[PDB]
Amino acid sequence: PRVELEIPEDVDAEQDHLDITVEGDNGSVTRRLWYPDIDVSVDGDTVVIESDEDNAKTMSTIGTFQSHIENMFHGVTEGWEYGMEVFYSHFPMQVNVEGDEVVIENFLGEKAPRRTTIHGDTDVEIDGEELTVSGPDIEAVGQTAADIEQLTRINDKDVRVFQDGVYITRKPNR
Amino acid sequence: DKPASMYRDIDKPAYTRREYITGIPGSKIAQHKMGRKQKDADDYPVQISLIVEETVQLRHGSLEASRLSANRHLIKELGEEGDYKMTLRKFPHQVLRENKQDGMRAAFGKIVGTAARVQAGEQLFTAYCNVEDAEHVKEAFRRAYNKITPSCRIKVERGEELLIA
Amino acid sequence: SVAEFDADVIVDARDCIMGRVASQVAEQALDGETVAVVNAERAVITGREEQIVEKYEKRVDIGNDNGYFYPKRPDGIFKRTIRGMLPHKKQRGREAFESVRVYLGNPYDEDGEVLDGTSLDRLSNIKFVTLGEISETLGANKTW
Amino acid sequence: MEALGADVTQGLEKGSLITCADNTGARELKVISVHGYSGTKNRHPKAGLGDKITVSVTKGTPEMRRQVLEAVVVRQRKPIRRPDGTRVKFEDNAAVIVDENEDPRGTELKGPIAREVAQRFGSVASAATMIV
Amino acid sequence: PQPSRPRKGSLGFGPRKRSTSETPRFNSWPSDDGQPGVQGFAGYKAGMTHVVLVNDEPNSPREGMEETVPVTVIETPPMRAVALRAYEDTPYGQRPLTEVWTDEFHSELDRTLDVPEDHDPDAAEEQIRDAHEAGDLGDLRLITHTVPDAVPSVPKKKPDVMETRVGGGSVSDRLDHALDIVEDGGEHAMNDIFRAGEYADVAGVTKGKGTQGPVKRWGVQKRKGKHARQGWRRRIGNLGPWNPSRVRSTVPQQGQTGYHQRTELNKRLIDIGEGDEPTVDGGFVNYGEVDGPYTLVKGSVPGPDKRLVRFRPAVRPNDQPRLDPEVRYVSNESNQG
RNA sequence: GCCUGUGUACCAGGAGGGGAACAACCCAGAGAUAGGUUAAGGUCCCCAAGUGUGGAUUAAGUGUAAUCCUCUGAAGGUGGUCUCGAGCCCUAGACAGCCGGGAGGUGAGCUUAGAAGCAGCUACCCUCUAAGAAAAGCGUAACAGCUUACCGGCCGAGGUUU
RNA sequence: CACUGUCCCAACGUUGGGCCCGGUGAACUGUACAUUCCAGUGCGGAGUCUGGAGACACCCAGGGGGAAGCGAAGACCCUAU
RNA sequence: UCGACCGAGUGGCUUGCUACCUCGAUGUCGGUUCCCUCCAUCCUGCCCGUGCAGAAGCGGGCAAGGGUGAGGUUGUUCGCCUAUUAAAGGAGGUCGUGAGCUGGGUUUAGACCGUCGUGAGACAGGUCGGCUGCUAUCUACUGGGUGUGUAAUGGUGUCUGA
RNA sequence: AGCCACGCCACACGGGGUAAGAGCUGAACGCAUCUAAGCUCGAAACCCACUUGGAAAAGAGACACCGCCGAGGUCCCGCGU
Ligand SMILES: [Cl-]
Ligand SMILES: [Cl-]
Ligand SMILES: [Cl-]
Ligand SMILES: [Cl-]
Ligand SMILES: [Cl-]
Ligand SMILES: [Cl-]
Ligand SMILES: [Cl-]
Ligand SMILES: [Cl-]
Ligand SMILES: [Cl-]
Ligand SMILES: [K+]
Ligand SMILES: [Mg+2]
Ligand SMILES: [Mg+2]
Ligand SMILES: [Mg+2]
Ligand SMILES: [Mg+2]
Ligand SMILES: [Mg+2]
Ligand SMILES: [Mg+2]
Ligand SMILES: [Mg+2]
Ligand SMILES: [Mg+2]
Ligand SMILES: [Mg+2]
Ligand SMILES: [Mg+2]
Ligand SMILES: [Mg+2]
Ligand SMILES: [Mg+2]
Ligand SMILES: [Mg+2]
Ligand SMILES: [Mg+2]
Ligand SMILES: [Mg+2]
Ligand SMILES: [Mg+2]
Ligand SMILES: [Mg+2]
Ligand SMILES: [Mg+2]
Ligand SMILES: [Mg+2]
Ligand SMILES: [Mg+2]
Ligand SMILES: [Mg+2]
Ligand SMILES: [Mg+2]
Ligand SMILES: [Mg+2]
Ligand SMILES: [Mg+2]
Ligand code: NA
Ligand code: NA
Ligand code: NA
Ligand code: NA
Ligand code: NA
Ligand code: NA
Ligand code: NA
Ligand code: NA
Ligand code: NA
Ligand code: NA
Ligand code: NA
Ligand code: NA
Ligand code: NA
Ligand code: NA
Ligand code: NA
Ligand code: NA
Ligand code: NA
Ligand code: NA
Ligand code: NA
Ligand code: NA
Ligand code: NA
Ligand code: NA
Repeated sequence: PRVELEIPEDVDAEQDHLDITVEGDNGSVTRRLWYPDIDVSVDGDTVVIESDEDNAKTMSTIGTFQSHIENMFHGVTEGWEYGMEVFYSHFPMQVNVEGDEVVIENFLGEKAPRRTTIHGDTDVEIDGEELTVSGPDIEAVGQTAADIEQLTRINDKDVRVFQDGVYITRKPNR
Repeated sequence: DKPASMYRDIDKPAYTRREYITGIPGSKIAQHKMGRKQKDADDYPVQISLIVEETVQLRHGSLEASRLSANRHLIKELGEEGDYKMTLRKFPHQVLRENKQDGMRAAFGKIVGTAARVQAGEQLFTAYCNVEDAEHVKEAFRRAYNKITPSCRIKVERGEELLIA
Repeated sequence: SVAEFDADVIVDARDCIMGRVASQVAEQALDGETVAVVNAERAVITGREEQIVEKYEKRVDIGNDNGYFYPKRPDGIFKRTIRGMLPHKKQRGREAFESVRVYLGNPYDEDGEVLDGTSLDRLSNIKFVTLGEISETLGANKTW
Repeated sequence: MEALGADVTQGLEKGSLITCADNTGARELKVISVHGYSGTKNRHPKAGLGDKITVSVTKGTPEMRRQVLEAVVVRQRKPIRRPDGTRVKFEDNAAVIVDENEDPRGTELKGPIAREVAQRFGSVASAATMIV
Repeated sequence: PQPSRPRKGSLGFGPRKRSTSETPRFNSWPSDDGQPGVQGFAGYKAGMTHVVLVNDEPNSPREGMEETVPVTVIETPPMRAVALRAYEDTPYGQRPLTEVWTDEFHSELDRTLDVPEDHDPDAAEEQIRDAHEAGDLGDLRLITHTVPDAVPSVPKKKPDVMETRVGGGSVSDRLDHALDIVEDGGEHAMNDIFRAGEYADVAGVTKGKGTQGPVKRWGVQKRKGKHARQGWRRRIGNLGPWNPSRVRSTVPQQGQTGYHQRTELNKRLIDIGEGDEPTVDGGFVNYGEVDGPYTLVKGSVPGPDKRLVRFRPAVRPNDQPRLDPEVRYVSNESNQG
């Protein structure tokens, strides 16, 4: 099969080997897209994903490549944004960005800060109890958002009672 | 609870003759006729059978567990007076021995029980139901085939076109 | 090691299937040829990395006082693979085997040649591993 | 437990008979076990100064005898080493009966207690006449 | 049914055989974080005495109070770094490339080496710098040796020679730092590498016991009770099960014990002095009197008196250095009596 | 890899060629010597002969294991994947998703203090409509409130059951 | 009860050996071959068959894992007109 | 969380069956000492569920790196019991281990009791006493030497790391 | 004195890759989906780190100097880390 992705306006797409790079006003994302007998190429203003193979496993990856590229289009123009909200019951939780990591102090009264390191060009912006996580690469941003939530995970106590943590609130579309 | 691995094969001669065999235990099978006994099978649009896929011996205790777990489901679903009938067609004619209580001296076994010989492709159970209740008999049969040795096929012998579509 | 082997044949193992090369290198060495296998680290083994790695790990693991000494490094592994295709305890076999050497990278001035049937197409295959990767997993020091 | 502030060579074993130094009415104690202690194959469980031990009353008033209680070892003959390097050793081996809260069971202690036993049990130190 | 218990002795120090080198050879070196500097030193074991010390541990309830600490006195006169060796990075790992030698030699060094009469240092140095430019240069170490003639208690005039790594700084700065040291004649001191209160790893070849049995060598039990009177006292029960039918190397047996290399981690340097302060009345037994450059090591060091021991900065310290701890007292009491 | 029959061929007393080895499994019954051609079984290397040809499947190193004490793998599962059917729906726009609309008699009657689609009994009508239950499921002390049925739009090519 | 190295848990020492040297100087045992190890196979408990692995030769000391070690035509058990 | 009936299996630790190996002997049980292993995990690490508030648990997953100890009765294995413990898991290695130890039990020759027998005697019933050979040829390993090879130029010293 | 333990000293962080597991992006199947391709994490377990042995590694190694009528070594003598 063959699928054609029209590159949108003010976006450039370059393909070197199995790597594809997408540049826009919001930035640049490069991705490895590598699967047997699937060719990904830039022809003019349209990115082309094709294979001589019609089998279920091939179609799966084709559909996956399509969505990966489209997400890259969206990331370099409109950008990707995750909303997040800190909640705590008893102990006030301090959430700040220090360098390339986001740091959480006084979680559940803990003396030791919890840390996670931001992926790539992702930006974390804190305003009061709200956070926004943003960048051009949906992989990096989504993960950075996730890591923040995961960082407040508690295995040993009833989560229904102990709810403190930072949570993803808004999730991106398109 | 002796394992069926002991009894399930047809390797032995047919041993059925009660004139030459005493002390045969009673069958644990409660009834061969279930649901509505006063109603003819032919009154139903749908006929479904459980077919045995390997020639085997199924002992009477296994027949009963199987029958039970199928009929209990029908009763639970269609209701105790529910409109359907189920037949267990086979009877446990083959008498079983165990050499228990000497070793292999005078080894001919004492009489321990009974089994039904079923050839591959035969109908063990046949159920007759209304179109709406057909998935309930399929389900009863699924429970039933888990309680007997062989793999089984579930077959709709009448009114399949009426089912689903 | 650095000894300057004089080879009638220089084989490039880069993106090539190790056993298909080894089979051919074995037969040539028994035919009288002196052989250098080059870029061993970039040689390739098809299949699922996790089971492949378990096998080689098991070989590192097995042993006793008498001993089973299984190479971790890519050149060693390739060498051993070839030894398995030679009667290396017989005289003609040990001679052939000693006429073969495997190298990390390419100590020669000339590029090696790619043997027919041995080459793997990376655009057609994602399930495979490089010898270099196996060695790293085995704990080898990476000098290549 | 809290550091003793002394190195001990345990001088007692499971089965050792030692003095009960207190007014509880127990006179002789038999060591049975050592709190928090795990040994090794063939090794006799060993106890010393500052250990809490489970104990059996071999000699004393009828009502104390045969009773299985807890105690704390306040003196031993085998030397201990103090941080200045000097060694300290006592005239006998002695323990003091203690309850679940490590409060002495009796109202009075008999004879000296080692200073290090205060770093562990306050109530026992408190009831001491002399501390060395 | 048969309580378990750990095996007798460690399998990590084997095979337990005679060391091939009475001068220990460091297996590892500290990291490069610091400024360029020589990564070890050496001296001769004298004996033991003790010391009263002021507790400097911020986390001790005894902090500030006095403590008695055992100390091994080691005579640590200056050594000579007599050459600079460079290693090339190769597919087979590190290999010596070349060496830059001094022309200036201690009088006794010819008891050990064949001393260079003709060497071209600049050619070697050039070869090294070309290697660095190519990015093939993998390591920089100094060939060093001791001056036992400066230690009268030790009968030998023949120097012990050992190679010690130079770490720290950029490679270029390190190279220059190395070259500067050598050209002088290489003379350097314990002062230069180490500061009191720092942790060192001390390596040495242990006191030789010659042949010993499994009881001493491996810590196996003696035969017990009735068993001890039957004709067997110091022998193990059996050399193994019926199968595998062979004796495993893991079963404890008699053999050479002692005279092995050991590297002991995290030895606190209590003091680096000079003079007769540490020396004991009557003289260190089987050694002599110390007057000269010395190092006090907390606790014990591998080897007998007179044995060469080696220092390196700790490669895996547990604690932060507390520098220059206060020594209130050093016992000179006779070790006889 | 058991005891005890029966018919037969084999070992015993049967080489040689296969089968990793191996009494009875396969080829094969064999004077010496010599040249050929096959059998069983093999043809990537070890190892004589193919890295043979035309297709297709498998991703599990499944497998590369005729027979067997010897080579295990079962009942029961599997939107892993490939192939061949049957029915129904669909450019008069299907299937899914998203958006909009899910109305009035009316809070149906009975029961009940109140029973408002949704505790229970019975009924289950009627209008406005493109369509919307006297409510399929959460939800409330009871009403809120969230959906499902059902209709319209966006989109555009297969979908769905078996 | 007393006692104590029976034990925790082992150490050091003493005498005679052991080890090296001169002299004297046997026996047991021996189908052959034999540097083995892991697996397999085989009359089902192999240094020797098969597949691999390992293995430069000779010599000293050791404690005895294996040679179903050496020693004794099994005392148990059955069979013998 | 417990989980019947019935059905399908895996292991080779018990017991039974078979009589294939050894009767010109493969030294018993239990214990001990010393070594290696398996995982169906008792503790410890990381997890999932909970009839998970916490604390303390219960159940489950991955996981064999380390640990899993001391005592009273009994020859006992097993098991019962005590106090400790993070826990005081279970198996295999000729039911590992007598050219290592022990010799309490089974099972020689002496003797008593009970039962049986006319009796000699017997029991699988109880009980007291009742022996432990060998100088290591080969192999195996622990340690120590002498040679040869690397090398048609040796040596001293320092290193590299499969 | 020595030898000894009952005496004294020292004996890990951290990194990498994973299992169970928690997730991200993501189709097949316009939705959903931790998985199919891709990715972030995550065990006392694995690898590195650290200690010990290790030129007989038959690809039998490297460097510097000394020497080939003489470097160096053995024997000898006084001793013992
Ligand atoms: Cl090995
Ligand atoms: Cl060979
Ligand atoms: Cl692939
Ligand atoms: Cl205890
Ligand atoms: Cl013993
Ligand atoms: Cl430290
Ligand atoms: Cl014939
Ligand atoms: Cl494989
Ligand atoms: Cl014993
Ligand atoms: K026999
Ligand atoms: Mg809790
Ligand atoms: Mg014991
Ligand atoms: Mg004896
Ligand atoms: Mg003294
Ligand atoms: Mg004194
Ligand atoms: Mg015959
Ligand atoms: Mg050929
Ligand atoms: Mg397989
Ligand atoms: Mg078959
Ligand atoms: Mg066999
Ligand atoms: Mg062989
Ligand atoms: Mg006989
Ligand atoms: Mg007899
Ligand atoms: Mg024997
Ligand atoms: Mg498991
Ligand atoms: Mg283990
Ligand atoms: Mg045994
Ligand atoms: Mg055992
Ligand atoms: Mg034995
Ligand atoms: Mg014996
Ligand atoms: Mg003997
Ligand atoms: Mg006896
Ligand atoms: Mg007795
Ligand atoms: Mg007796
Ligand atoms: Na009988
Ligand atoms: Na079945
Ligand atoms: Na492969
Ligand atoms: Na190995
Ligand atoms: Na004896
Ligand atoms: Na004796
Ligand atoms: Na034996
Ligand atoms: Na014949
Ligand atoms: Na054959
Ligand atoms: Na396979
Ligand atoms: Na004694
Ligand atoms: Na032996
Ligand atoms: Na059996
Ligand atoms: Na025999
Ligand atoms: Na025994
Ligand atoms: Na474990
Ligand atoms: Na007991
Ligand atoms: Na045996
Ligand atoms: Na025994
Ligand atoms: Na014996
Ligand atoms: Na990690
Ligand atoms: Na060499």
